[PDB]
Amino acid sequence: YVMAIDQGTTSSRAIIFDRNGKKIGSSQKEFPQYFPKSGWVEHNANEIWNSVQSVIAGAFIESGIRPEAIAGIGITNQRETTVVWDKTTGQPIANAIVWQSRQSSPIADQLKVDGHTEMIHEKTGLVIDAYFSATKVRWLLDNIEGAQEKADNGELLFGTIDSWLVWKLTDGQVHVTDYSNASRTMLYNIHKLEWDQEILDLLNIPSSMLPEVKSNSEVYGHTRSYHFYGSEVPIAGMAGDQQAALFGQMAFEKGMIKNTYGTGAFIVMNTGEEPQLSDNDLLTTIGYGINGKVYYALEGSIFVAGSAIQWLRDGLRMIETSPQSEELAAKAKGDNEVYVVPAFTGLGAPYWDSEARGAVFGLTRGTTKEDFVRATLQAVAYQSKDVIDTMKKDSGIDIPLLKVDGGAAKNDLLMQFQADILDIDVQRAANLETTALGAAYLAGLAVGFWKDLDELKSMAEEGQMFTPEMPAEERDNLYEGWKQAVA
Amino acid sequence: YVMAIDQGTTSSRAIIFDRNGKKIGSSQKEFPQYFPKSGWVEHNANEIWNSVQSVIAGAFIESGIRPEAIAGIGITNQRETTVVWDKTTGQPIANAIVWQSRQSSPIADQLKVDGHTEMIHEKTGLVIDAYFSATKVRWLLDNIEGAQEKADNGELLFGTIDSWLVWKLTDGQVHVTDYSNASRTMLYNIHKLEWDQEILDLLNIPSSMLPEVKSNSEVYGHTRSYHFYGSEVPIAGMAGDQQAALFGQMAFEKGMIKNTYGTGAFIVMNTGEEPQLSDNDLLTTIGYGINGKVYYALEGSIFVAGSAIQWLRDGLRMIETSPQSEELAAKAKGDNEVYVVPAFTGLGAPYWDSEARGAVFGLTRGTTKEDFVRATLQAVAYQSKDVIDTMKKDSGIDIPLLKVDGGAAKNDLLMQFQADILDIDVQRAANLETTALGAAYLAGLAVGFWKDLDELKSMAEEGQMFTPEMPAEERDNLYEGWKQAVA
Repeated sequence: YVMAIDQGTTSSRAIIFDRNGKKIGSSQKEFPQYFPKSGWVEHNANEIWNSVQSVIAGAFIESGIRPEAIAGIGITNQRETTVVWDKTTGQPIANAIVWQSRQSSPIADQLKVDGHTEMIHEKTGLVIDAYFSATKVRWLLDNIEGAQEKADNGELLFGTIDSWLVWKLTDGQVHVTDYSNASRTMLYNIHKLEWDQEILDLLNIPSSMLPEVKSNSEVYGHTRSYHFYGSEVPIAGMAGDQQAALFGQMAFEKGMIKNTYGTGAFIVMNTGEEPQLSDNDLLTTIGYGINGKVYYALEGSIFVAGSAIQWLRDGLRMIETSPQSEELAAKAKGDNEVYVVPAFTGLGAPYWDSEARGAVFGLTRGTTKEDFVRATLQAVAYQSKDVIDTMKKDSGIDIPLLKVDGGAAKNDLLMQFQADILDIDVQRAANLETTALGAAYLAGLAVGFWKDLDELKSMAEEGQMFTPEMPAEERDNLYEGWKQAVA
Repeated sequence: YVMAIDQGTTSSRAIIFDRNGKKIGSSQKEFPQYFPKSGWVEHNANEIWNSVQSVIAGAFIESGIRPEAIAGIGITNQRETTVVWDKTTGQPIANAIVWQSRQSSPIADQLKVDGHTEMIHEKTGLVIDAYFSATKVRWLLDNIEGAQEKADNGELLFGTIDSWLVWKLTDGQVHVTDYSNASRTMLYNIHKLEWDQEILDLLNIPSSMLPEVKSNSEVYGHTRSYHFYGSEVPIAGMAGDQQAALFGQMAFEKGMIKNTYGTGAFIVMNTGEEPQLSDNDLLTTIGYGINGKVYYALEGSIFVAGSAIQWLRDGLRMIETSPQSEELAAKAKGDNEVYVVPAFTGLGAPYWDSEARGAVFGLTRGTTKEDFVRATLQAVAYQSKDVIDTMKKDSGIDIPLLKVDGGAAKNDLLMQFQADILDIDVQRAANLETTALGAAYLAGLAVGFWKDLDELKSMAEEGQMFTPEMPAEERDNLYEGWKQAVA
């Protein structure tokens, strides 16, 4: 079978996808997110492992076949979260920073300033955007537990979620990572995919606790046991949610583009083997195509998206449930200038805002009780529009009927109020969570389970496009709001 | 460190142990008691299982350290609960008909009035009641289409709740059923300690694929390949939880009684070496003491006596948010003529006869429409009396010393109510859900560790014996009302 497991940020979803693109489980658990002072959000490794176990072994709902035929494992874990654990005492005495809280601003700003600030960006593409894993580490391993000297002798070996789940999965393993997530961690690099020492040696310790990385289909078993081969069933995938979605959605050819609006609005393309970067405030990333090999591509720079939606329900309830967007909200015309950019800690986009926390905007009396709700629906799609519109202006590659998916993306209406200004169609792949399948496939590419990428092509469904509407000759009229009331 | 866990009830939490003997509280994990309809509680096993999955390994997070310095892990689970698989294939024939169920009654027609039941009173020591695991199995057996052919071939397999918990852990190479579930399982004659092949012939039931009488007090796990594990991991057996509670307290000496609640009302105690078949309703089940051997005991528990939060919340939505129970449903008076007899799906209790439909009856006039809180609460005492009193009157020797260690009553009302209503102060403890606690102390004895007991109970600081008070002598009023309002 295929154990297409997902993780989002904590939202443990996905199950044992029964080979032929089918389902047999209802794994959906969103653990209680915490919001400390200001925006110092960070869920302890405890919450990570406790939830992961529920999906891993828990995925056995209907198709509970023993290790004798499961396989096809492809962990679609989260990404950028740098967790730690104490090897000597054997018990983790700390928390885990999250990729959605710019709690790094306190310190990172005093070190950049001079030339080296742009140094990384003007050449690579990425930029030290505070919450970028490595940068966050410069604070973590200091205030929490006084033992600087101990940090020299390993002590609390650091590593991303990948290096975490694997390490303490069953017990015994090596600090592994993967290319896809690697670049994001900033310790590695897109134009390197290897362990860049030199600069990194500035994180209090000279790269002492260096995580390992994996290249292609890391189809591998474990170190659990106790003199017996147990909880040592095969595996792969081991990649970030958004990264798995990238190649998973049949993206194995030129010009293949997608979209996945959920906790984050990440769009990735397929530029063959060209590590390029869009000088217009855009980042860099990797991709896949043709045969089982790593390609290169660009992405969209977003901090968060579906956070605004998860926010009100756990505060300004009102409507109780978030899916209301599909129901009592449709005939409500549209947002109407209230562009509430999901700014919990910083904004994101080409503008970043390393100090701006919170962004109400849309100062209009319309903001009554049930008003705030639809604001996010509109905003998220438009947030995608921000990078989309600017992208064509440089690359020149026009975007066709792109593929879209995601838990939050389930709102049919979201597709309509998005493609509008772009004047084109979109097609949602016949699969609510196609993301899980991507990383999952990377297990069969070893034991001769899967021949090669060229096979799935014959089975697809693209008859899910929305009919273009006549009313639109003005579109950018709203667009102007992006160039107003925000700075 | 050491690990002991519960399963079923309402919350399959996990309670991890530490150095010497310390419990790091309970984690907070819960999953609804999934049920189809009516008394046909075909409760999905995988549902309650998913919660248990993290409980197996993820729960370790409390103590911090993982499976690399552990001991015997004792398991307590809801008894009965038949579950049938496809030999080694995870895909069940249907699902699990849990301990709380009644649907075999109308089927047992061609059995009860056939004379071949009188011996059951001396052999297994039972009476005519649908509340018997074996009957539920025989029910499902004589229910599924063409299941007869599927039987002989070797496709379907006989089993109960005891297997699954271990099954998924073993790797699927285990089919156990601890002797503890005998008696309740009609086809598990206590006088024989083994399955009764006799009746099987009546329905042409194979005497082949039957579970194995396993252990509870020590490691085990399960084998697939020779030696191996297969995700096996050292397990430390299983046992019916609201039976095991008998051992959770020193109900060994002739002068100590206990009381389990769990989800409703479960009273049981060790009787002695020889089958004391005292015609008084209470049936005979397996029980032991210092010497972990097969001995005799009396029991005749009830499905539930008044599941407050459950029905009040998910049923009437009166208390809304669970905390609100003790918060409001225990302050200014209560009950008043109200006599609600628990018997939604099944009856149980000395009534036995399912025909006695229990529900809300003795309602007073002038009661505001929104009047439902002190129902189940007050009702508990009335039913608990019908089971605890019978036990005392059976033996003759009335014992004032009733201590509770079955949790459930988180609302202090029971202590500050149930006590004076019967004058005997039902004494509490610190750790409410002692049922799970007593699980790890079992496995330890075999491994020496604590050697026996003596000091181990140095944490049973009950504070003070709640002194019985004068304002209680008036309760017989409603008692002589209850002994009439029910038919």
